Amino acid sequence: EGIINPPIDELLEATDSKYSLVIYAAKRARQINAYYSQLGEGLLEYVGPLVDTHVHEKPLSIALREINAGLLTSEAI
Amino acid sequence: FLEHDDANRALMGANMMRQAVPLIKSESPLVGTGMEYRSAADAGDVVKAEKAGVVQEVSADYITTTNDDGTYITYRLAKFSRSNQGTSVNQKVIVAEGDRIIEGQVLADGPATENGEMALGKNLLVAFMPWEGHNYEDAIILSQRLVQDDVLSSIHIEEHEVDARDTKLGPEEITRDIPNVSEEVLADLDERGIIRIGAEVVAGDILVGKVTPKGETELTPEERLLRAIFGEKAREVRDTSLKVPHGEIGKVIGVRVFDREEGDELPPGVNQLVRVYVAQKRKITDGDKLAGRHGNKGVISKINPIEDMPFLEDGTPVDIILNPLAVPSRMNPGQVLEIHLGWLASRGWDVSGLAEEWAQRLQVIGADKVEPGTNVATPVFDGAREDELAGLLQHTIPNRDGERMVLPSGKARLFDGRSGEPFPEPISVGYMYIL
Amino acid sequence: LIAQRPSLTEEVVDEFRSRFVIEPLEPGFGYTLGNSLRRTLLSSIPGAAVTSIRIDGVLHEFTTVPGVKEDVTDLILNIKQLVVSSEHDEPVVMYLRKQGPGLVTAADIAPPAGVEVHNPDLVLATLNGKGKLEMELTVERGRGYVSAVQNKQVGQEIGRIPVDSIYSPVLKVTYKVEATRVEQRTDFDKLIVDVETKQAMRPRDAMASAGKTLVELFGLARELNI
Amino acid sequence: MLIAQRPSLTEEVVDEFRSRFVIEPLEPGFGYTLGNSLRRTLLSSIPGAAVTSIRIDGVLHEFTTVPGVKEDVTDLILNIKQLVVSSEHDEPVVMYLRKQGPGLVTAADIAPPAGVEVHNPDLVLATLNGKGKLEMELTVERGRGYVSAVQNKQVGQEIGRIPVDSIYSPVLKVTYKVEATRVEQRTDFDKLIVDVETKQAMRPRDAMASAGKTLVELFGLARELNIDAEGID
Amino acid sequence: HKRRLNALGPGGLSRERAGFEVRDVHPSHYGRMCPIETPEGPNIGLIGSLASYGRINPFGFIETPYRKVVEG
Amino acid sequence: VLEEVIAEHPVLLNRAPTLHRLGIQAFEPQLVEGKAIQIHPLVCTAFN
Amino acid sequence: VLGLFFLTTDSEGRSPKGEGRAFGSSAEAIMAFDAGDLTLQAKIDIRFPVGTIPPRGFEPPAREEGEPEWQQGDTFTLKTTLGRALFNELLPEDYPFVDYEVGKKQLSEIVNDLAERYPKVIVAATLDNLKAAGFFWATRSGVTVAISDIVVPDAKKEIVKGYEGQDEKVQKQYERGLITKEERTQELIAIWTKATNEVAEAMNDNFPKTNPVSMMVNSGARGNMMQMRQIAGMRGLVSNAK
RNA sequence: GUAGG
Repeated sequence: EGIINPPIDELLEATDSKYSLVIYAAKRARQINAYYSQLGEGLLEYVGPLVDTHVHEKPLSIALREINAGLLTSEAI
Repeated sequence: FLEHDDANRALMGANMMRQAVPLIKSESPLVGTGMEYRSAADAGDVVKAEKAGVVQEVSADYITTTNDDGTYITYRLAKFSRSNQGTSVNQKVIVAEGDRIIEGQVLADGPATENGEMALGKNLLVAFMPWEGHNYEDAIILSQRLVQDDVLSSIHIEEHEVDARDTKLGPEEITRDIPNVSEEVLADLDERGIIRIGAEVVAGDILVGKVTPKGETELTPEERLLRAIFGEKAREVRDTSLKVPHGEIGKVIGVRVFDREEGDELPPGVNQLVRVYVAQKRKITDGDKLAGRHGNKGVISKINPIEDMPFLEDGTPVDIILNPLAVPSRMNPGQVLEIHLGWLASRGWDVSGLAEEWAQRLQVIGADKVEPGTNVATPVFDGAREDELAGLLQHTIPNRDGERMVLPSGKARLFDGRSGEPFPEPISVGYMYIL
Repeated sequence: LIAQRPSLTEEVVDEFRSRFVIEPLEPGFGYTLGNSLRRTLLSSIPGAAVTSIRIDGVLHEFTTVPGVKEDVTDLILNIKQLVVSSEHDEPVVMYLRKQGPGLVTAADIAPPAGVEVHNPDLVLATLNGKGKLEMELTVERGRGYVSAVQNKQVGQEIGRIPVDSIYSPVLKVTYKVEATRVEQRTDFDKLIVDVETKQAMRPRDAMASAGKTLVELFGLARELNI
Repeated sequence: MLIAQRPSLTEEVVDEFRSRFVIEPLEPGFGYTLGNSLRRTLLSSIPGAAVTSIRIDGVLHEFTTVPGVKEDVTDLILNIKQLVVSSEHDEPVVMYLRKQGPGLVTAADIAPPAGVEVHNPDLVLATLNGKGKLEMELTVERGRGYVSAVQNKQVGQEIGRIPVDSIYSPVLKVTYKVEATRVEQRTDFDKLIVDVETKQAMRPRDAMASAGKTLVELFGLARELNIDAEGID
Repeated sequence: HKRRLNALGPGGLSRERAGFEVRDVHPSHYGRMCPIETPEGPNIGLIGSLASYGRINPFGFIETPYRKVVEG
Repeated sequence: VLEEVIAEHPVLLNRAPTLHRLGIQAFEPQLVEGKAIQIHPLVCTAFN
Repeated sequence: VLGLFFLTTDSEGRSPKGEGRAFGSSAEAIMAFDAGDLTLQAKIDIRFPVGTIPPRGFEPPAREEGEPEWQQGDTFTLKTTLGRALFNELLPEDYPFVDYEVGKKQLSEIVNDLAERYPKVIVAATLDNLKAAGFFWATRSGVTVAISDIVVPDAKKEIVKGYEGQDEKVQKQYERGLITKEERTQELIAIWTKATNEVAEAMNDNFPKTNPVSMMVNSGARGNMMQMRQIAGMRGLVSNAK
């Protein structure tokens, strides 16, 4: 229920950088936001929010919550 | 008490007295140098008589006087005329009907004046104590009694004008018939198209209805379809009416109209000019700046209810709270002295036959017997010493039940307002002039 | 150990100022009780006040009436502290009228049945021979202080102007505690509360109202559990 | 006139002795009166019982040492006042203790008399080295609030006996905080949060019920002046 | 505003022409220029109010009164 | 609706001199009456 | 910081009523404080339930027993003030005890330690608790400023008039031309520097530590002693123009 | 231009 709701230290350890974390969370939030703006064309490449969702919310909070739960992953090209 | 203050703080204090704003009702200082009267009379704002006669009729709009020679003079008092900076210039009337007059006597106050004596602010009760962190780093806490009694309230008048300019395509028209608007917005507008007097306005309202002669219109296909379906006509004239600016409220008090074809002359091209006044009464609220005479200034930070204020032993609340941490650091000890003397001016002092050094000095000066509420004058460098203040504190008149609420040290016991228990030690309290 | 329930007694020092004593309170208990009583006796009390007016031949509160030596804003400031007692829940109407040289006063006001003004000596303004004053007053009831802006309910009547109003009749309440004469280590305290209130109502009534509010709210705190 | 929304006390439990209680939105400026009065009354008004004097066999008041026990007298006074009792005799009563041999005498080794009970028996009281030699006798009496230890001449009557600080309040501490809330577009509403930490003897809610009844009586005392009505819900 | 003396203007000490020496007070500004009130902003000391008892000389200098003391 | 929407969205408060990188700091907003920002005392000394 | 310093202050900050007693735990301490017998500044014996890490320097000392005892994580009694107990309750439970004045430097030191050794959210929470407690106890402190709060030293007039006499003698011996003007100015500088230093020392000795100003200058809240010197002592040498 | 920072 706050910006600081997920403590930062756990996010940092998994990511290994203070900048890699922001880029990776931001990419995930972009994907979720575009999914919520799909409005029904139903592209298969897109995926939904793994963790439950509130009636009103911002995609970045959900993204950071997944990072803290650690269900996602990243791989630099 | 200028000698006590530092140089920098007196510099700031003098620089600030020029920025005060007049209030709805003014009151002269209980503690202050004796020169304010001259600096008020010599200033042009007051309205002083020029003959030594007798007043016959007194009314707010005008005062009529007659001299013994036979000359009848009637002075016009300005009411709510916008000042240069945008504040009211109201003038009150002092002289009664049958009172005599000597030449030069003040007959009416200007803005920020009372009985001809300068008054840029009001005299509040004040105590020095930190309070929950709402007065941290110079901030100020004060009762809601100020908001309730209009003690700190100021009128403000905004004037805005529009010109019915003529252009190449044709002349502009100020009229009630505005295009492409609802009927309700044009509710207060007169048939001529000028808003009525006394009709309250808000952001986005319409004051005067002006319409452009014409613009070259090349309507878009969507607009054409919508109009055809709805059966409306996109007429060439366009609305360019003056609206109240965003974030501005007020009640219209006056409107003035000048016309070309009439005898009045305007600059070339313009056919009509209309200027509208909107006047509101701003009360003291959160965020408004406040300051005293000794360079102590801060923004309001919280207007707590009347009961939450730490109330003195008899039950009087303290109207304003000031951080003490500022005083030794800022090196302006005078404000403290003033406060004690301020208290002394509120409840008068009786000193007769005491025979001490300060007692004799007061007796010879004449400042020996005083009733509550009477002002006191401490010239800038001939001001009262500390022995006199201490002696007077020791001999203040009993206010109630034959007791003195302030200790000889100059402090008093303050009960908490919220919790309810008394505070551990007495606190310093007294009256201070705030602008 | 010793069980002693609170007992109240009253005393009058002036007509509208009084002192009330509650002796057997516990240690460190007189101050809290007094502060609670003061806060509730100043915050919430029913009362009546004027809430909007209407001058003939005036469109805003900034203008000046002919015949008076005080403008409309000064008259608002003078009428704001007028104290009125009203029994009707719905709003009621008063009318002021004065002509000729003299001084308009609260005593001059025409009282409708069931509404009264309690400070007749108050002077509202003064008039000369040429002058004339005619005014309407809407009187309502409530508690506390309500601003003119919240009061304003009518855009259309340009002549009507709202005024901020202060319904509550209380002036100031101050409490003091002492040490009981009883020979105990607890050193029980005797609370004594001095209350002084405006001319609207007797303090006794106001304190009874305060008690009603406090007991209702404490019962609300109590009943819901168990 | 009527308050826009009525309050409603409710309970949150975090532990069997600690508890927190919230009042639903209340009129502006009414949180602090309630909070402070509730704190004070819970801390003092609620009655109870506890020891009032302790007596050690073969020890003088100036003699702070007690033979046969590794622990001193000061920590012993701390431990005994830390213990809780439950009595209703309304007059002084004597409780006894006589244990020997090495080991650890706890609050499970107590033998209260009729009408007096020790709710918790798990307090460790004294660790014994060598022969226990432990013999104590103390006095218990009901009381109100808190009374600091004060001399009562009993030392002259018996040198061993000394006063001990007594805690008749069944609650240990009360901490109340008021916080703002937003309701119907308006932020001038306050929620009172009272945190009661009492001991395991009494459930906190019962203590608050007793406190509320006491305050209700004490303020309904004011109604005797006259009858007036105030808008509620 | 009426009494203030301004050093800024045409053919005079401009804003950027200021130095440390001109701004500071001088032993001669006694009874002719109040040393306390001046704008506290960047233009510090380039504006100043006239003293309380000050008066103008026909040439343009400022005089101040002094009481005459003789033989103690 | 506004009170609903502002939350979980940071706003960067900033002071004019901004001598060092603590001049701009993010906060979680919160509605309040009046017309003056409210700031946390502890961070005040960092901005100067 | 004024509130915190008023909290963890050595005795004599007021009249230490009811000092020297032993209390079962902090809870009983606050109940006694509410009763009004105890004072926030008074050395008393306090127990602590399990989980309270003892002072850093208390690690070597321990209680007296014939069996191994680990007071790093169990019961132990200390001699301290009630305010010290409250202040330690503000800090996290894992943080060891502190039994000295906090002022401004020591508070900065413990804050640096917390920021070093703890995650961020805990640090923020403790900073907020410190803020609230400090504001409350600063309110309770009752510091003020009044006519009698600032008192000039009594010895000032005697010493300064003696130095005036010496200066007058040097002026007299200059009136005869025995000493040059430049040299006379040079020695006046020296003598008056001595005089102002001496009056500064006397003023420093006079003022107690319970005076409101001494509290807010010593604690590191706000102020420096030169401003106090020229508020209560003679301002002294002032640079002329240029 | 002049105020406030």
